[PDB]
Amino acid sequence: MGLYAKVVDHNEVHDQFTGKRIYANDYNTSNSDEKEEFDRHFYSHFQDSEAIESSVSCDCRAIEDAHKLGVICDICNTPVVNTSSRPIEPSMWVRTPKHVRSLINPRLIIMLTGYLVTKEFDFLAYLTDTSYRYDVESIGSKETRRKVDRLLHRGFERGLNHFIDNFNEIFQFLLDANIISNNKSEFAQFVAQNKDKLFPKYLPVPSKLCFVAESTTSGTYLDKPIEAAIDATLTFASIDASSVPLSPIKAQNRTMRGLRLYGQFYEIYAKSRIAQKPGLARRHMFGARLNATARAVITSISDPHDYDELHIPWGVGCQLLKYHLTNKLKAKFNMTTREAFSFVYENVLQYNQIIADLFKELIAEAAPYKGMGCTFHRNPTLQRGSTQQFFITKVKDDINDNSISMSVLCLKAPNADFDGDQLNLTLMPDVYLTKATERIAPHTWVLSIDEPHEISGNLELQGPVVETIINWAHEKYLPPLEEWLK
Amino acid sequence: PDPFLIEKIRENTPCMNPTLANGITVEHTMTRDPNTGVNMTRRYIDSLFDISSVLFPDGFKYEGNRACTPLKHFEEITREYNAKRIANIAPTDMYMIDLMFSYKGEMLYPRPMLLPAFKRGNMVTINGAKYIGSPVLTDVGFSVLNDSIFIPFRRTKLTFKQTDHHYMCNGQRKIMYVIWSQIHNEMARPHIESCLAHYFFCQFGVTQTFKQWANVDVKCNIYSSATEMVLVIPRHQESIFATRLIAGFWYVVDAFPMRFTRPEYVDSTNLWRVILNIDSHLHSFCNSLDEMTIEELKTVGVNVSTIWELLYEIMTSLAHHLYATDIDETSMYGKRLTVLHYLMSEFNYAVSMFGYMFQSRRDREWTVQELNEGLKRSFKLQTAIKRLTVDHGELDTMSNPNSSMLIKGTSILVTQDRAKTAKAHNKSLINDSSRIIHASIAEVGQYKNQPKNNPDGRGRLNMYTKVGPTGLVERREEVREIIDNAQLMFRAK
Amino acid sequence: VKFCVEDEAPTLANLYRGMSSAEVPDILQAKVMVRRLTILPLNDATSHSIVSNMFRYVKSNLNPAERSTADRVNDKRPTSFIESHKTKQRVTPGDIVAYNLDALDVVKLVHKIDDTVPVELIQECLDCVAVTATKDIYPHQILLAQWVMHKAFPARAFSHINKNAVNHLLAAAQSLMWHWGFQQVAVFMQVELYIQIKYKDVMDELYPHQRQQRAINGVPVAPVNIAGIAVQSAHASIRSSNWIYHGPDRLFKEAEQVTQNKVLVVPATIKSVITELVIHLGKLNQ
Amino acid sequence: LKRMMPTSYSTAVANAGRKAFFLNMYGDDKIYKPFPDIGDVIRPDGVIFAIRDHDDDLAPAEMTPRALRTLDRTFDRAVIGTPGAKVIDIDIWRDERVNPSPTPTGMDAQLVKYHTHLSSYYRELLKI
Amino acid sequence: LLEKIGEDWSAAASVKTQPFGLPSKLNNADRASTPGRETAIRSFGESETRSYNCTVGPGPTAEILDQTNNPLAHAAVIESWLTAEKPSSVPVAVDREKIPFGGSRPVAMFDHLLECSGIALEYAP
RNA sequence: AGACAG
DNA sequence: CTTTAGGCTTTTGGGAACTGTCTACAT
DNA sequence: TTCCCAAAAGCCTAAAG
Ligand SMILES: [Zn+2]
Repeated sequence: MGLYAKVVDHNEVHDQFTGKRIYANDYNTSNSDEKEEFDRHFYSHFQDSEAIESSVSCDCRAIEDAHKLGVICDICNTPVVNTSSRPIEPSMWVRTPKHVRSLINPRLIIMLTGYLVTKEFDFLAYLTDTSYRYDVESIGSKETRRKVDRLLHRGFERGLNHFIDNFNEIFQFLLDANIISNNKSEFAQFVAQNKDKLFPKYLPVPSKLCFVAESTTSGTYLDKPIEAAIDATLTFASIDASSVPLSPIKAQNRTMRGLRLYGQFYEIYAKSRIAQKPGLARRHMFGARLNATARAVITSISDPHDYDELHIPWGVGCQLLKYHLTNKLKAKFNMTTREAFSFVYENVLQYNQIIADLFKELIAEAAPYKGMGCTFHRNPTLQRGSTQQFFITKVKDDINDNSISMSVLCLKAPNADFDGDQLNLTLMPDVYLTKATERIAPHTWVLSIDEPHEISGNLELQGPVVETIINWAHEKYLPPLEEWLK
Repeated sequence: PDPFLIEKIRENTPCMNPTLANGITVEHTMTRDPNTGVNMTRRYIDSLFDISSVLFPDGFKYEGNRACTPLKHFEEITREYNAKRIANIAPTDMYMIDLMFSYKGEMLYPRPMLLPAFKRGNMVTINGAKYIGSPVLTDVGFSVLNDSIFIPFRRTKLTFKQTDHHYMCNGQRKIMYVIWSQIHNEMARPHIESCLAHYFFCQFGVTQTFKQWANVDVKCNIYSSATEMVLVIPRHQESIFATRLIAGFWYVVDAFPMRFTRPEYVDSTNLWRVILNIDSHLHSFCNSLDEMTIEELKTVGVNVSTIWELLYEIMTSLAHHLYATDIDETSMYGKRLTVLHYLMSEFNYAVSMFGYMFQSRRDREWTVQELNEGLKRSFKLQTAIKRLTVDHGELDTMSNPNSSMLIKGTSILVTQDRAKTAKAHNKSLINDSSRIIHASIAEVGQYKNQPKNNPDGRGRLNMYTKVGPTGLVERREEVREIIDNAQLMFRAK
Repeated sequence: VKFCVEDEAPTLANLYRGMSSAEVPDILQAKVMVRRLTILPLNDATSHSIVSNMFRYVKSNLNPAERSTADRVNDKRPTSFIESHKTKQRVTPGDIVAYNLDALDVVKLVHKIDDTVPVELIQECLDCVAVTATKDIYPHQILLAQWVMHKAFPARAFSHINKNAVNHLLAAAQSLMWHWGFQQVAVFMQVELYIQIKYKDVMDELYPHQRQQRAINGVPVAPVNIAGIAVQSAHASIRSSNWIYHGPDRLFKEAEQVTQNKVLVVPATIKSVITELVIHLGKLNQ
Repeated sequence: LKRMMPTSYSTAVANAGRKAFFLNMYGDDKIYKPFPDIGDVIRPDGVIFAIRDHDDDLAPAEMTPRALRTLDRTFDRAVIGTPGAKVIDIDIWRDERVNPSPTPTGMDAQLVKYHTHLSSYYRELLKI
Repeated sequence: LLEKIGEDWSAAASVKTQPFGLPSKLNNADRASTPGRETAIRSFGESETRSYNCTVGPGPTAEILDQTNNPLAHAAVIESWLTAEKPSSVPVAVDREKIPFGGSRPVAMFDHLLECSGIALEYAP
């Protein structure tokens, strides 16, 4: 049915939080205590380049225990949740100052920045805040100069409250003459349908995990886009951190400055930390760094076997089937789990009969299958046969064999040759996943995807076998038919 | 094996070059004179300071440099620096010198510095990591590229390109090449480019330029624009250089001429500068020629003594390399195997910047305190080393699982573009007339030795290459014969 | 101034402181014014112026740084952006899941510590856990359970496992203490909030690795056993507050400490019992 | 393949100070040996160092003689090389100007041994 | 003989996780601490997830990526491995009723970041 | 972003 | 006659293979 | 670095009050 974007009413999100709501307006900063509290709420800190030991902790690094789950820390008034499973919620909130009508939706700001903001002139800035300096004669363009002249002749008030209150007429004027000049129907319909959601009272400042500061020798590493966001929040702080209270015009100007900083931050972050080749959407949202996965050089078995048969070696079998071996050790022998891990890790680089028997019994207990179902990947993934299902059948007793006996027949489906190439192996942790992967099993690439009734050329026998068959069948071991009859 | 067989194999086998097999970087960096015990790096530093000494305020003599005692080396490496005597425990093969200046016979604070201290086989250890130092195959005085004459200076990396332009002579249209060169880095009505004749007219008057650089006169045969002003030249005193000047003049005038009202102002200088007023840039361009460039140009076959002589030679004698070049970018003969100029790029830049920012302040009296502050802010401990592992592409990481330095260690060459490596570029190396087959590879470099760095033969170094003093690639005569024939076939049509 | 611042640029540084930017300017202015213015012167111339111075101053302041070296802001340039920071976790989550599923049983772990433990004590401790799991777990309980159960369950896992696993391990440790004869400490296992010459010699023999100490006024001082300071920490934690006993009635009667008021009075000679428990653990381990 | 056996030289680096202390993996109850001597052979399970975080409150749990020999795969830091690999040499660096020595008494025998030999070597170099 | 002799095999039943829950790379000290490498191989890239989404329904592929991305799902997988009479041939690895979809860290981060901008991707009604 | 492996 | 719409030509900017290993990094 | 290719700018030409 599709997947479209929907404008979110920040007021509804603010009302549905129902927790500890702390606002960024009330950080006067300029002193150690408030700056440190702001750095605790913001600025996810990593003090040293070392692996942390707190699996479960509060916002503060004081409750290092994990049994205290859901306990509200008195220092922070925040419950203790798993660090890895920490909910991703807006770190702070920003409300309208005492002399500002409301806040403009950052999506609306970004949408209006594409058209209103121009190199020669900033239409949105001129329309919203008063402390904007411009020279009409300095406009080096003609279309922009005409747009500026028309806007000046129309004569709107340059206050944020006026812009918010009379947004309908201002937006209609922006539509009318030349100011956007394109996508008028869609943008007008969008404004007409979602008018109420474009001016929320409250605005969320994103999660602590969004912003990372890593302190180490030679300083504190940060990112570039985060900077913009920081400024935005700081701007709202400066709205209330004033010795002399600001006039309503100054408050509107500072609010617009903060909102523009937010819009620039979101635009830059979407362009850089999502859109780029390394990022979030194209790097983690569509697969990254599986668990229960191995990678090894493919050395195979030239023996009578099955095509859906794989031979994972001793070290790969021990590390990959770590918890299977732990379960077998605990079930059979009176061994604690610590002793199980010690035994398994101790006997990765060494051979014994017990763990080999455990592998054999695991593969046997995988009853309605040749072994343990798994997926095997060759890079780059071009064809259907680049990824194929196999069944693990035996860990190799030779510790020196860091090899993977994939079938000879399934070699041609990828471009796999035994010239020193490492391929990837993912262990299927479920029967449902094995049944799902059965659609990626090798018997799916037998029939050619480019010929109506022909078996794909990937099933052709390899070189040595074909040459053996030739030297056997095409031999003159009998006289011709006439001489044979006579 | 039969010892006599091995003896006969040795007799019937040409030996390699001990200059190249043991490490050419070793010879060009860590070789001591017998008369005085001084490394090649120390002598290079002295040469650089002696070149830059023209910019001293009459008394700031550069005495030289000494070798620092390991007592002082350790004391200087590990300083207090806010109550933390920080020391970096690592092999970090280095050695310390100290540069000493003198002012009116009295010593200043010596400035210590660190230097790589190459080992045999082009091997260094920096911060505990083993690096290989490869030479860079550089053009001696200037390179000729696809359509360009590329000349590097101590500061700038200039390129001389050319285009075509039209002018009317005796009422008939004629076409001449205009040679231009962008020099104002901030630079990056029809859009045109900074012609060399434009620089001539910006410095000297048009009539002055013509009289000084040719036996040609100017009025205001007849030369005129295409699509006002009239330049009349004596019927018999004509030259290609004068025609090129005319073409450049009309190239700069035809598109602009809203600032040309009275043609006599063309004989001035401020008008031309306005057309191009960064007099600091103009003065830097005028005094932008140094001794090393002059020596290299003399070696190549040019007689430059002033940058304007260089522009005249390019406009008249070296312009032949821009349209139909006798030499070719594809070859590798007549090239240097430079090591120091790329290793000490950081130090060269630091010395240049020190000299320029020291002369540009004032010409008044200099106090010892201010001189010491400038030396402290200019010549630090790791001036020439902070960027060795990140900014220099000639220092690679050693990953040789062999006892032989020839196969991977000592037989690596690096092209200039790959030598900088700060660009992080990929020219795709296919649509390039630079990477064409040439017989030079067979004598310089190793064909059939094709790493993914340079899949052609220029990536590695032929170990039998005849290289004379100062790292100039000489040509062995005998094989040259065969090589010559091969080259003809490579250009068979 | 513004312008210056613007111019310048701024740077870052500024921012550083915081602040914002705006404021610054104012402051510056104031310063210037114051310072310057015042112073110056014016016148013168010379011186210067014023313016210048213022311017220077403013420038210076603005620046400062320059001046112044540290505490400066540097914008790192980030084989992706989320995994661009080198900060890992010390423990694999699968190990923690395995330790949870392990600590969910008590009979096996208890027999791993001591084969000669009646199952009736285990059943009583589990029945008491069924009521005690509502309340909170306090540091002395965790410390004692870590001490008693390390031949079968790792100590550090107590800081990663869930609350039910900790309660079951407390039950197992209490059963082990009750069987061994240290009933007083066993009483202090499932609870709600509300060194002599011979001991020193034996503990030094059992724990030959002792913490070195600073020389006082130049003259070097003898080292102090780390087990001794651990015992002191446990003693202080137990004497920190008063307690309400939630455990087996038989153990409470055997403890020889009965109070009409619903308070668990700490015996005067409890540090000696803890020292005896640590000595027994040391003898069992080596 | 026996005729073609490559020789692999590897270096394992471990730091033990106030953060952690070496365990006992090559010595009995009487003799404490954190790592193999020069010319010694790594365990059948290639394990060296296995350093454990230093905590005083866990003294009667992770500092008993059995707990020092026993290696917990999680919560401990070992460096795992090829088993059966002969040790070529050992380089020891010691910061000797800390008044409270972080390593408790008893587990600094081979460390002090090799450090004394290296100190004599470098002192003789400096004297020359 | 050549280099690339092997010994770089990286089998890992479970990999240590960043504070922002996702498997990470191995630093030198933490990569030289396991018998054989314990790297989390990126066997599901864009091309691999393309092939999976097309050959198999997007459901199972999303389930695999949810088991990898969401730490709770991976913990459930390991718990199913450990708490089964047959560690091989587990009927269902993650009980989706107990652990619903949508808990994957990258997707939650993306949705929250969009919501901070005022937008959210949702299915058409 | 440089090299290497496929 | 004056004031904007329409379509063609310039200029600018994002983007350019997959997996794994290793290497670089304070003054 | 250099080639691809789309999207916004900018420009001459043309139609209605
Ligand atoms: Zn807290």
